Amino acid sequence: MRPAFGAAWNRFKEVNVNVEQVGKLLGGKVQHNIDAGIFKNACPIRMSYVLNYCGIPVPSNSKYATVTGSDKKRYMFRVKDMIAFLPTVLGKADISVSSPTPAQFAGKQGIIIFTGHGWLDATGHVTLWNGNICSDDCHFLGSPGNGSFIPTNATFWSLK
Amino acid sequence: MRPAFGAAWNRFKEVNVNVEQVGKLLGGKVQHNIDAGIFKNACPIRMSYVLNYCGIPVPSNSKYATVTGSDKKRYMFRVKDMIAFLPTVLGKADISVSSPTPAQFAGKQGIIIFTGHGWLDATGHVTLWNGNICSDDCHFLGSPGNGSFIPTNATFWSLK
Amino acid sequence: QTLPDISTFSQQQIFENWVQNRCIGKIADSKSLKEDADASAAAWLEASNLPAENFEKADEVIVSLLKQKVGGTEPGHYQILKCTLIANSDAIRPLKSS
Amino acid sequence: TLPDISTFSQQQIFENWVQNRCIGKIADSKSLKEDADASAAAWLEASNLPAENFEKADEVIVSLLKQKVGGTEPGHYQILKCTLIANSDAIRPLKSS
Repeated sequence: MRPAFGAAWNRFKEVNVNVEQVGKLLGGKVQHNIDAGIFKNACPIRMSYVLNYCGIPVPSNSKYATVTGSDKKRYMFRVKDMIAFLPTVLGKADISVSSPTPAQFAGKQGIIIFTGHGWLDATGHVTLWNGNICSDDCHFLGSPGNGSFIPTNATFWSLK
Repeated sequence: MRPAFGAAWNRFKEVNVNVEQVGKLLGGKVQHNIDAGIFKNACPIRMSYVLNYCGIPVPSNSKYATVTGSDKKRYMFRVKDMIAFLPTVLGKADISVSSPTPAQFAGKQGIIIFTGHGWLDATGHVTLWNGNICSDDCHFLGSPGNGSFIPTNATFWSLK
Repeated sequence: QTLPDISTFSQQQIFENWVQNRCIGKIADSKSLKEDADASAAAWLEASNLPAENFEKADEVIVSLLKQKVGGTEPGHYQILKCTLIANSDAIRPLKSS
Repeated sequence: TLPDISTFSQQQIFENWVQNRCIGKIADSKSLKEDADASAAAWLEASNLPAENFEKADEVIVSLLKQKVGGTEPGHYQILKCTLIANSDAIRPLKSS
Protein backbone atom coordinates (compact mmCIF):
# COMPACT_ATOMS: atom_id res chain seq x y z
CA MET A 1 0.00 0.00 0.00
CA ARG A 2 1.73 3.13 -1.32
CA PRO A 3 1.62 6.38 0.67
CA ALA A 4 -0.92 9.07 -0.18
CA PHE A 5 0.36 11.83 -2.48
CA GLY A 6 -0.97 14.74 -0.39
CA ALA A 7 0.72 13.48 2.78
CA ALA A 8 3.93 12.74 0.85
CA TRP A 9 3.87 16.22 -0.67
CA ASN A 10 3.28 17.88 2.72
CA ARG A 11 6.04 15.88 4.42
CA PHE A 12 8.45 16.73 1.62
CA LYS A 13 7.68 20.44 2.01
CA GLU A 14 8.84 20.23 5.61
CA VAL A 15 12.29 19.08 4.50
CA ASN A 16 12.52 21.12 1.28
CA VAL A 17 15.31 23.21 2.82
CA ASN A 18 19.13 23.12 2.68
CA VAL A 19 20.98 20.22 4.28
CA GLU A 20 21.94 22.15 7.43
CA GLN A 21 18.28 22.93 8.07
CA VAL A 22 17.32 19.32 7.33
CA GLY A 23 19.77 18.36 10.08
CA LYS A 24 18.23 20.86 12.49
CA LEU A 25 14.78 19.33 11.89
CA LEU A 26 15.81 15.66 12.17
CA GLY A 27 18.39 15.94 14.96
CA GLY A 28 20.37 12.99 16.30
CA LYS A 29 23.11 11.29 14.28
CA VAL A 30 21.65 12.75 11.07
CA GLN A 31 22.29 16.29 12.33
CA HIS A 32 25.66 15.30 13.76
CA ASN A 33 26.92 13.97 10.42
CA ILE A 34 25.47 16.94 8.53
CA ASP A 35 27.05 19.43 10.96
CA ALA A 36 30.35 17.52 10.65
CA GLY A 37 30.22 18.09 6.89
CA ILE A 38 30.12 14.33 6.26
CA PHE A 39 26.58 14.29 4.78
CA LYS A 40 26.13 16.82 1.95
CA ASN A 41 23.48 15.26 -0.25
CA ALA A 42 20.14 15.75 1.47
CA CYS A 43 18.21 13.96 -1.29
CA PRO A 44 18.01 10.44 0.15
CA ILE A 45 17.57 11.96 3.62
CA ARG A 46 14.47 13.94 2.58
CA MET A 47 12.83 10.94 0.96
CA SER A 48 13.67 8.85 4.04
CA TYR A 49 11.75 11.43 6.09
CA VAL A 50 8.79 11.31 3.69
CA LEU A 51 8.61 7.53 3.66
CA ASN A 52 9.04 7.26 7.44
CA TYR A 53 6.15 9.65 8.05
CA CYS A 54 3.84 8.31 5.34
CA GLY A 55 3.57 4.72 6.50
CA ILE A 56 6.75 3.19 5.03
CA PRO A 57 9.39 2.86 7.74
CA VAL A 58 13.02 2.86 6.61
CA PRO A 59 14.23 -0.57 7.84
CA SER A 60 17.36 -1.67 9.68
CA ASN A 61 18.75 -3.67 6.76
CA SER A 62 22.39 -4.23 5.79
CA LYS A 63 21.46 -3.48 2.19
CA TYR A 64 20.66 0.16 3.00
CA ALA A 65 23.08 2.24 5.06
CA THR A 66 21.27 4.36 7.63
CA VAL A 67 21.74 6.53 10.68
CA THR A 68 19.09 7.62 13.17
CA GLY A 69 17.45 10.99 13.72
CA SER A 70 16.46 12.25 17.19
CA ASP A 71 13.20 10.36 16.58
CA LYS A 72 15.30 7.16 16.54
CA LYS A 73 13.93 6.44 13.07
CA ARG A 74 16.36 5.48 10.30
CA TYR A 75 17.50 7.68 7.42
CA MET A 76 19.44 6.64 4.31
CA PHE A 77 22.33 8.89 3.29
CA ARG A 78 23.22 7.36 -0.10
CA VAL A 79 20.96 8.11 -3.05
CA LYS A 80 21.87 4.76 -4.68
CA ASP A 81 20.35 2.96 -1.67
CA MET A 82 17.14 5.00 -1.81
CA ILE A 83 16.85 4.26 -5.54
CA ALA A 84 17.27 0.51 -4.86
CA PHE A 85 14.92 0.59 -1.85
CA LEU A 86 11.90 2.14 -3.55
CA PRO A 87 10.85 -0.84 -5.71
CA THR A 88 11.15 -3.21 -2.70
CA VAL A 89 8.36 -1.36 -0.89
CA LEU A 90 6.39 0.22 -3.73
CA GLY A 91 6.45 -2.77 -6.07
CA LYS A 92 7.24 -2.52 -9.78
CA ALA A 93 7.50 1.02 -11.21
CA ASP A 94 4.46 2.20 -13.17
CA ILE A 95 6.53 4.17 -15.69
CA SER A 96 10.15 3.84 -16.82
CA VAL A 97 11.38 5.76 -19.87
CA SER A 98 14.61 6.76 -21.62
CA SER A 99 15.20 10.39 -22.65
CA PRO A 100 12.79 11.60 -19.94
CA THR A 101 10.59 14.65 -20.47
CA PRO A 102 7.37 15.58 -18.70
CA ALA A 103 5.46 14.19 -21.73
CA GLN A 104 5.59 10.69 -20.33
CA PHE A 105 4.29 11.88 -16.95
CA ALA A 106 1.34 14.11 -17.91
CA GLY A 107 -1.68 13.65 -15.65
CA LYS A 108 0.41 11.62 -13.19
CA GLN A 109 1.35 12.29 -9.55
CA GLY A 110 3.79 10.40 -7.34
CA ILE A 111 7.42 9.54 -6.68
CA ILE A 112 9.96 10.01 -9.48
CA ILE A 113 13.60 9.03 -9.93
CA PHE A 114 15.84 10.69 -12.50
CA THR A 115 18.97 8.67 -13.25
CA GLY A 116 21.85 9.60 -15.53
CA HIS A 117 25.55 10.45 -15.76
CA GLY A 118 27.48 13.63 -14.94
CA TRP A 119 27.12 14.02 -11.17
CA LEU A 120 30.24 12.53 -9.59
CA ASP A 121 28.52 12.27 -6.21
CA ALA A 122 25.13 10.90 -7.32
CA THR A 123 23.73 8.41 -9.85
CA GLY A 124 20.43 10.27 -9.74
CA HIS A 125 17.78 12.38 -8.00
CA VAL A 126 14.72 11.14 -6.10
CA THR A 127 11.74 13.44 -5.59
CA LEU A 128 7.97 13.93 -5.99
CA TRP A 129 6.11 14.95 -9.16
CA ASN A 130 2.65 16.57 -9.06
CA GLY A 131 1.86 16.56 -12.79
CA ASN A 132 3.43 19.99 -13.39
CA ILE A 133 6.49 20.50 -11.17
CA CYS A 134 8.65 18.52 -8.77
CA SER A 135 8.66 18.97 -5.00
CA ASP A 136 12.16 20.44 -5.19
CA ASP A 137 13.74 20.50 -8.67
CA CYS A 138 13.08 18.25 -11.66
CA HIS A 139 15.86 16.69 -13.73
CA PHE A 140 14.26 15.88 -17.07
CA LEU A 141 16.22 16.55 -20.25
CA GLY A 142 16.97 20.26 -20.39
CA SER A 143 15.93 20.98 -16.77
CA PRO A 144 17.63 24.23 -15.63
CA GLY A 145 19.03 22.75 -12.42
CA ASN A 146 20.75 19.83 -14.14
CA GLY A 147 24.23 21.34 -14.11
CA SER A 148 26.55 18.60 -15.34
CA PHE A 149 23.86 15.90 -14.93
CA ILE A 150 22.43 14.32 -18.05
CA PRO A 151 19.30 12.20 -17.41
CA THR A 152 19.07 8.91 -19.28
CA ASN A 153 16.01 7.55 -17.46
CA ALA A 154 13.06 8.48 -15.30
CA THR A 155 11.29 5.88 -13.19
CA PHE A 156 7.97 6.65 -11.51
CA TRP A 157 5.29 5.36 -9.10
CA SER A 158 1.76 6.83 -8.96
CA LEU A 159 0.51 7.86 -5.52
CA LYS A 160 -3.24 7.87 -4.61
CA MET B 1 91.38 10.66 -7.09
CA ARG B 2 89.59 13.50 -5.26
CA PRO B 3 88.84 17.12 -6.10
CA ALA B 4 90.97 19.85 -4.54
CA PHE B 5 89.26 21.53 -1.59
CA GLY B 6 89.86 25.10 -2.77
CA ALA B 7 88.30 24.47 -6.19
CA ALA B 8 85.33 22.61 -4.65
CA TRP B 9 84.72 25.44 -2.19
CA ASN B 10 84.88 27.99 -5.01
CA ARG B 11 82.46 26.03 -7.21
CA PHE B 12 80.01 25.57 -4.33
CA LYS B 13 80.01 29.31 -3.63
CA GLU B 14 78.78 29.91 -7.20
CA VAL B 15 75.69 27.78 -6.51
CA ASN B 16 75.22 28.75 -2.87
CA VAL B 17 71.99 30.54 -3.80
CA ASN B 18 68.27 29.68 -3.74
CA VAL B 19 66.94 27.01 -6.10
CA GLU B 20 65.54 29.53 -8.60
CA GLN B 21 68.97 31.17 -8.88
CA VAL B 22 70.65 27.77 -9.20
CA GLY B 23 68.36 27.21 -12.19
CA LYS B 24 69.21 30.60 -13.70
CA LEU B 25 72.89 29.66 -13.53
CA LEU B 26 72.63 26.13 -14.90
CA GLY B 27 69.95 26.65 -17.57
CA GLY B 28 68.67 23.79 -19.73
CA LYS B 29 66.54 20.96 -18.35
CA VAL B 30 67.71 21.76 -14.81
CA GLN B 31 66.24 25.27 -15.08
CA HIS B 32 63.06 24.06 -16.79
CA ASN B 33 62.23 21.63 -13.98
CA ILE B 34 63.14 24.15 -11.27
CA ASP B 35 61.00 26.85 -12.92
CA ALA B 36 58.07 24.43 -13.16
CA GLY B 37 58.37 23.87 -9.40
CA ILE B 38 59.14 20.16 -9.88
CA PHE B 39 62.72 20.35 -8.50
CA LYS B 40 62.65 21.96 -5.06
CA ASN B 41 65.70 20.48 -3.35
CA ALA B 42 68.80 22.13 -4.78
CA CYS B 43 71.20 20.07 -2.63
CA PRO B 44 72.09 17.25 -5.06
CA ILE B 45 72.11 19.75 -7.92
CA ARG B 46 74.70 21.98 -6.21
CA MET B 47 77.02 19.06 -5.51
CA SER B 48 76.56 17.85 -9.11
CA TYR B 49 77.84 21.27 -10.23
CA VAL B 50 80.87 21.01 -7.91
CA LEU B 51 81.76 17.50 -9.09
CA ASN B 52 81.19 18.35 -12.78
CA TYR B 53 83.70 21.19 -12.52
CA CYS B 54 86.28 19.53 -10.25
CA GLY B 55 87.08 16.54 -12.46
CA ILE B 56 84.36 14.11 -11.42
CA PRO B 57 81.69 14.36 -14.19
CA VAL B 58 78.24 13.15 -13.16
CA PRO B 59 77.91 10.01 -15.32
CA SER B 60 75.14 8.63 -17.46
CA ASN B 61 74.21 5.63 -15.29
CA SER B 62 70.83 3.96 -14.72
CA LYS B 63 71.48 4.03 -10.98
CA TYR B 64 71.38 7.84 -10.79
CA ALA B 65 68.56 9.88 -12.32
CA THR B 66 69.88 13.03 -14.01
CA VAL B 67 68.94 15.91 -16.28
CA THR B 68 71.23 18.15 -18.34
CA GLY B 69 72.09 21.78 -17.74
CA SER B 70 72.71 24.18 -20.62
CA ASP B 71 76.35 23.03 -20.27
CA LYS B 72 75.18 19.62 -21.51
CA LYS B 73 76.57 18.06 -18.32
CA ARG B 74 74.47 15.94 -15.95
CA TYR B 75 72.86 16.92 -12.65
CA MET B 76 71.30 14.60 -10.07
CA PHE B 77 68.00 15.80 -8.59
CA ARG B 78 67.60 13.16 -5.86
CA VAL B 79 69.72 13.55 -2.75
CA LYS B 80 69.63 9.76 -2.16
CA ASP B 81 71.39 9.30 -5.52
CA MET B 82 74.11 11.82 -4.70
CA ILE B 83 74.61 10.06 -1.37
CA ALA B 84 74.95 6.66 -3.06
CA PHE B 85 77.16 8.08 -5.83
CA LEU B 86 79.89 9.67 -3.72
CA PRO B 87 81.61 6.58 -2.30
CA THR B 88 81.77 5.03 -5.82
CA VAL B 89 83.96 7.90 -7.04
CA LEU B 90 85.68 9.04 -3.82
CA GLY B 91 86.31 5.58 -2.37
CA LYS B 92 85.67 4.54 1.25
CA ALA B 93 84.84 7.45 3.56
CA ASP B 94 87.63 8.71 5.81
CA ILE B 95 85.17 9.21 8.68
CA SER B 96 81.78 7.67 9.43
CA VAL B 97 80.27 8.45 12.83
CA SER B 98 76.83 8.11 14.39
CA SER B 99 75.18 11.02 16.25
CA PRO B 100 77.56 13.50 14.51
CA THR B 101 79.00 16.54 16.33
CA PRO B 102 81.35 19.21 14.93
CA ALA B 103 84.29 18.33 17.21
CA GLN B 104 84.48 14.99 15.41
CA PHE B 105 85.52 16.93 12.30
CA ALA B 106 87.85 19.57 13.77
CA GLY B 107 90.94 20.24 11.66
CA LYS B 108 89.44 18.47 8.65
CA GLN B 109 88.22 19.82 5.30
CA GLY B 110 86.23 18.11 2.55
CA ILE B 111 82.85 16.71 1.53
CA ILE B 112 80.38 15.80 4.29
CA ILE B 113 77.09 13.92 4.27
CA PHE B 114 74.66 14.24 7.17
CA THR B 115 72.04 11.48 7.19
CA GLY B 116 69.06 10.94 9.49
CA HIS B 117 65.30 10.79 9.87
CA GLY B 118 62.60 13.46 10.06
CA TRP B 119 62.77 15.13 6.64
CA LEU B 120 59.98 13.60 4.56
CA ASP B 121 61.61 14.70 1.31
CA ALA B 122 65.26 13.90 2.09
CA THR B 123 67.30 11.16 3.79
CA GLY B 124 70.10 13.67 4.33
CA HIS B 125 72.13 16.69 3.26
CA VAL B 126 75.34 16.80 1.22
CA THR B 127 77.76 19.72 1.48
CA LEU B 128 81.34 20.88 2.10
CA TRP B 129 83.03 21.40 5.49
CA ASN B 130 86.12 23.56 6.01
CA GLY B 131 86.92 22.63 9.61
CA ASN B 132 84.75 25.38 11.07
CA ILE B 133 81.60 25.80 8.93
CA CYS B 134 79.76 24.10 6.08
CA SER B 135 79.55 25.68 2.61
CA ASP B 136 75.83 26.19 3.17
CA ASP B 137 74.36 24.78 6.40
CA CYS B 138 75.55 22.04 8.72
CA HIS B 139 73.24 19.39 10.17
CA PHE B 140 75.11 18.11 13.18
CA LEU B 141 73.32 17.34 16.44
CA GLY B 142 72.13 20.75 17.59
CA SER B 143 72.68 22.60 14.27
CA PRO B 144 70.09 25.42 14.22
CA GLY B 145 68.85 24.56 10.73
CA ASN B 146 67.71 20.99 11.41
CA GLY B 147 63.98 21.62 11.82
CA SER B 148 62.45 18.14 12.00
CA PHE B 149 65.68 16.45 10.84
CA ILE B 150 67.39 14.27 13.43
CA PRO B 151 71.00 13.53 12.39
CA THR B 152 72.00 9.88 12.89
CA ASN B 153 75.24 9.74 10.87
CA ALA B 154 77.88 11.89 9.20
CA THR B 155 80.10 10.48 6.48
CA PHE B 156 83.12 12.46 5.27
CA TRP B 157 85.98 12.53 2.75
CA SER B 158 89.05 14.75 3.15
CA LEU B 159 89.99 17.00 0.21
CA LYS B 160 93.49 18.52 -0.04
CA GLN C 1 41.49 12.87 -22.41
CA THR C 2 38.82 11.20 -20.25
CA LEU C 3 38.93 10.87 -16.46
CA PRO C 4 38.28 7.48 -14.79
CA ASP C 5 34.89 6.82 -13.19
CA ILE C 6 34.78 6.63 -9.36
CA SER C 7 33.47 3.07 -9.74
CA THR C 8 36.82 1.98 -11.23
CA PHE C 9 38.54 2.39 -7.84
CA SER C 10 38.54 -0.41 -5.25
CA GLN C 11 36.38 -0.10 -2.12
CA GLN C 12 39.57 0.31 -0.09
CA GLN C 13 40.81 3.17 -2.25
CA ILE C 14 37.36 4.78 -2.11
CA PHE C 15 37.59 4.89 1.70
CA GLU C 16 41.23 6.07 1.63
CA ASN C 17 40.30 8.89 -0.75
CA TRP C 18 37.39 9.87 1.49
CA VAL C 19 39.82 10.08 4.42
CA GLN C 20 42.40 12.01 2.39
CA ASN C 21 39.93 14.50 0.92
CA ARG C 22 38.39 15.08 4.34
CA CYS C 23 41.86 15.65 5.83
CA ILE C 24 42.58 18.24 3.13
CA GLY C 25 39.33 19.95 4.14
CA LYS C 26 40.45 20.08 7.76
CA ILE C 27 43.91 21.57 7.03
CA ALA C 28 42.96 23.94 4.19
CA ASP C 29 43.30 27.62 5.15
CA SER C 30 40.68 28.37 2.53
CA LYS C 31 36.89 28.38 2.71
CA SER C 32 36.49 27.58 -1.00
CA LEU C 33 39.02 24.78 -0.88
CA LYS C 34 37.43 23.32 2.25
CA GLU C 35 33.99 23.29 0.58
CA ASP C 36 35.53 21.67 -2.52
CA ALA C 37 37.36 19.01 -0.49
CA ASP C 38 34.22 18.19 1.53
CA ALA C 39 32.04 18.01 -1.59
CA SER C 40 34.70 15.77 -3.10
CA ALA C 41 34.76 13.58 0.02
CA ALA C 42 30.97 13.20 -0.18
CA ALA C 43 31.35 11.68 -3.65
CA TRP C 44 33.65 8.98 -2.27
CA LEU C 45 31.15 8.54 0.56
CA GLU C 46 28.31 7.79 -1.87
CA ALA C 47 30.54 5.33 -3.76
CA SER C 48 31.58 3.46 -0.62
CA ASN C 49 29.54 0.53 0.68
CA LEU C 50 30.74 0.95 4.27
CA PRO C 51 28.36 1.83 7.17
CA ALA C 52 28.21 5.43 8.42
CA GLU C 53 29.86 4.44 11.71
CA ASN C 54 33.13 3.70 9.88
CA PHE C 55 33.24 7.28 8.61
CA GLU C 56 32.24 8.71 12.01
CA LYS C 57 35.07 6.85 13.76
CA ALA C 58 37.50 7.69 10.95
CA ASP C 59 36.80 11.38 11.43
CA GLU C 60 37.89 11.06 15.06
CA VAL C 61 41.05 9.23 14.01
CA ILE C 62 41.72 11.99 11.48
CA VAL C 63 41.44 14.77 14.09
CA SER C 64 43.85 12.90 16.38
CA LEU C 65 46.44 12.05 13.71
CA LEU C 66 46.40 15.57 12.19
CA LYS C 67 48.00 16.76 15.44
CA GLN C 68 51.21 14.90 14.53
CA LYS C 69 53.86 17.32 13.26
CA VAL C 70 55.96 16.40 10.24
CA GLY C 71 58.53 18.31 8.22
CA GLY C 72 61.07 18.35 5.41
CA THR C 73 63.73 20.59 3.88
CA GLU C 74 61.03 23.13 2.98
CA PRO C 75 59.75 25.41 5.75
CA GLY C 76 56.10 24.30 5.60
CA HIS C 77 54.34 21.55 7.55
CA TYR C 78 53.85 19.01 4.72
CA GLN C 79 50.17 18.61 5.64
CA ILE C 80 49.15 17.56 2.11
CA LEU C 81 51.54 14.62 2.35
CA LYS C 82 50.31 13.97 5.90
CA CYS C 83 46.74 13.65 4.58
CA THR C 84 47.90 10.68 2.49
CA LEU C 85 49.90 9.17 5.37
CA ILE C 86 46.78 9.36 7.52
CA ALA C 87 44.56 7.76 4.85
CA ASN C 88 46.97 4.82 4.70
CA SER C 89 47.70 4.53 8.42
CA ASP C 90 47.23 1.49 10.66
CA ALA C 91 44.86 3.57 12.79
CA ILE C 92 42.48 4.05 9.85
CA ARG C 93 42.92 0.49 8.52
CA PRO C 94 40.33 -1.45 10.52
CA LEU C 95 37.68 1.12 9.54
CA LYS C 96 38.09 -0.21 5.98
CA SER C 97 36.14 -3.33 7.05
CA SER C 98 32.44 -3.56 7.88
CA THR D 1 52.05 6.48 14.11
CA LEU D 2 52.05 7.42 10.42
CA PRO D 3 53.43 5.02 7.77
CA ASP D 4 56.80 5.75 6.14
CA ILE D 5 56.76 6.78 2.46
CA SER D 6 58.80 3.63 1.75
CA THR D 7 55.74 1.48 2.60
CA PHE D 8 53.93 2.73 -0.51
CA SER D 9 54.32 1.09 -3.92
CA GLN D 10 56.26 2.89 -6.66
CA GLN D 11 53.00 3.31 -8.59
CA GLN D 12 51.25 4.88 -5.59
CA ILE D 13 54.25 7.15 -5.05
CA PHE D 14 53.90 8.47 -8.63
CA GLU D 15 50.10 8.79 -8.35
CA ASN D 16 50.52 10.79 -5.17
CA TRP D 17 53.07 13.07 -6.83
CA VAL D 18 50.53 13.73 -9.57
CA GLN D 19 47.70 14.36 -7.10
CA ASN D 20 49.80 16.68 -4.96
CA ARG D 21 51.00 18.66 -8.04
CA CYS D 22 47.39 18.90 -9.21
CA ILE D 23 46.38 20.26 -5.81
CA GLY D 24 49.21 22.79 -6.04
CA LYS D 25 47.80 24.06 -9.33
CA ILE D 26 44.17 24.45 -8.15
CA ALA D 27 44.65 25.73 -4.58
CA ASP D 28 43.82 29.38 -3.99
CA SER D 29 45.80 29.53 -0.75
CA LYS D 30 49.48 30.49 -1.02
CA SER D 31 50.29 28.40 2.05
CA LEU D 32 48.44 25.39 0.64
CA LYS D 33 50.09 25.63 -2.80
CA GLU D 34 53.54 25.66 -1.16
CA ASP D 35 52.66 22.73 1.08
CA ALA D 36 51.29 20.81 -1.92
CA ASP D 37 54.39 21.38 -4.03
CA ALA D 38 56.69 20.62 -1.10
CA SER D 39 54.71 17.44 -0.52
CA ALA D 40 55.05 16.55 -4.20
CA ALA D 41 58.84 17.02 -4.10
CA ALA D 42 58.89 14.41 -1.34
CA TRP D 43 57.10 11.85 -3.51
CA LEU D 44 59.48 12.83 -6.33
CA GLU D 45 62.51 11.91 -4.18
CA ALA D 46 60.97 8.56 -3.15
CA SER D 47 60.16 7.59 -6.75
CA ASN D 48 62.75 5.80 -8.89
CA LEU D 49 61.39 7.10 -12.22
CA PRO D 50 63.36 9.33 -14.64
CA ALA D 51 62.74 13.10 -14.51
CA GLU D 52 61.20 12.93 -17.98
CA ASN D 53 58.22 11.02 -16.59
CA PHE D 54 57.48 13.92 -14.26
CA GLU D 55 58.08 16.61 -16.91
CA LYS D 56 55.59 14.92 -19.25
CA ALA D 57 53.11 14.19 -16.47
CA ASP D 58 53.01 17.87 -15.50
CA GLU D 59 51.95 18.71 -19.07
CA VAL D 60 49.26 16.01 -18.94
CA ILE D 61 48.13 17.53 -15.63
CA VAL D 62 47.79 21.04 -17.10
CA SER D 63 45.72 19.64 -19.96
CA LEU D 64 43.40 17.44 -17.84
CA LEU D 65 42.76 20.16 -15.24
CA LYS D 66 40.80 21.98 -17.94
CA GLN D 67 38.13 19.22 -17.81
CA LYS D 68 34.95 20.50 -16.22
CA VAL D 69 33.73 18.12 -13.55
CA GLY D 70 30.47 18.44 -11.57
CA GLY D 71 28.10 17.10 -8.90
CA THR D 72 25.02 18.02 -6.86
CA GLU D 73 27.12 20.60 -4.96
CA PRO D 74 27.74 23.96 -6.68
CA GLY D 75 31.56 23.74 -6.75
CA HIS D 76 34.00 22.41 -9.34
CA TYR D 77 35.04 19.29 -7.37
CA GLN D 78 38.73 20.08 -7.99
CA ILE D 79 40.01 17.95 -5.13
CA LEU D 80 38.14 14.93 -6.54
CA LYS D 81 39.45 15.82 -10.03
CA CYS D 82 43.06 15.78 -8.73
CA THR D 83 42.67 12.13 -7.71
CA LEU D 84 40.94 11.15 -10.97
CA ILE D 85 43.79 12.73 -12.93
CA ALA D 86 46.43 10.85 -10.87
CA ASN D 87 44.63 7.62 -11.82
CA SER D 88 43.85 8.48 -15.45
CA ASP D 89 44.82 6.52 -18.55
CA ALA D 90 46.64 9.63 -19.84
CA ILE D 91 48.95 9.53 -16.83
CA ARG D 92 49.34 5.72 -16.78
CA PRO D 93 52.16 5.28 -19.30
CA LEU D 94 54.34 7.74 -17.34
CA LYS D 95 54.28 5.19 -14.50
CA SER D 96 56.77 3.05 -16.47
CA SER D 97 60.39 3.93 -17.27
